Amino acid sequence: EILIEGNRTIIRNFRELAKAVNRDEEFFAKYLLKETGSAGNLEGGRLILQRR
Repeated sequence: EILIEGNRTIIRNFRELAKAVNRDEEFFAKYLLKETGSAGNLEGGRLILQRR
């Protein structure tokens, strides 16, 4: 599910992500970041959050 290396973590949240895509999947992963604050990454199928 969630994996962290160095300072960036990728999450295989594709399920939600799929729904998200219809509503801007890209945008969603950003959300994860929004929630945290540090930095975020979005991929068409997986959501990634980058901690502080």
